[PDB]
Amino acid sequence: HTLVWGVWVNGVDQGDGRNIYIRSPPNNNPVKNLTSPDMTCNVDNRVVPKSVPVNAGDTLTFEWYHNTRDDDIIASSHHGPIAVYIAPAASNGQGNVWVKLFEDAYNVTNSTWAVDRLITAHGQHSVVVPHVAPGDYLFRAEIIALHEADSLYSQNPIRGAQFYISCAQITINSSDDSTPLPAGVPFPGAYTDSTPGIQFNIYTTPATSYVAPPPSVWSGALGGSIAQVGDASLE
Ligand SMILES: *[C@@H]1O[C@H](CO)[C@@H](O)[C@H](O)[C@H]1NC(C)=O
Ligand SMILES: [Cl-]
Ligand SMILES: [Cl-]
Ligand SMILES: [Cl-]
Ligand SMILES: [Cl-]
Ligand SMILES: [Cu+2]
Repeated sequence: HTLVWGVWVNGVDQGDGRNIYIRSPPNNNPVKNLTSPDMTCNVDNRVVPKSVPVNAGDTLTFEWYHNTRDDDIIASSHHGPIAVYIAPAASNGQGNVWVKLFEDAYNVTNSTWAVDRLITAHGQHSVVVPHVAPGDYLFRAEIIALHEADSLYSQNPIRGAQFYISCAQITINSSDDSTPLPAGVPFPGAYTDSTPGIQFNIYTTPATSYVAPPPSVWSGALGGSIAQVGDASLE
């Protein structure tokens, strides 16, 4: 159970984005229905009045929270992967438009899930803004909590993988458009019951054998990380 408070750009807090530049849902409940339009940008997908200005090569940091800013972030039970996608705003996230900029599942060295490291990072994970065409974009941050993903939601609606999905309105101003955005996947549509990483047993299957849902990270992606960039507590 987690939500996006706002974003930082190059380590500078852009301020509370809820219902302003984040298409916030009313609460931190998960999405579970893989076929639902809610898979696109969660249960209240509508244009919000601001879009955060960034340039290609900027660090865009999502900041997540549980109940209040910089709290426990997400229950430590919620082991799973984190991904960030991008699509042009003109799409409203419809069609084969979502391009993957970031994937993190299990780190074998530290023996930690992406979610474990997100808590340690005070809810902060980042992507570097790619050299796409200047214009308006949606950045879709996705946390998958796997603590009930031994079942499929489609088969048993009180279990299944849990999706924490947040769409940020991002305006890319300065960019040479040297890596134009390639073809995307649909949400809903890319994740199905057979997709690797949707149905998984974190209790019996070694985390080392976990494979995150495709698609793969775009070669044009400029980097990203799960790591605190800024101290919320100093504001
Ligand atoms: C899953 O989503 C589809 C598409 O919106 C909907 O028709 C179906 O009824 C949903 N499942 C449940 C249990 O609500
Ligand atoms: Cl603020
Ligand atoms: Cl749902
Ligand atoms: Cl679908
Ligand atoms: Cl980064
Ligand atoms: Cu939860």
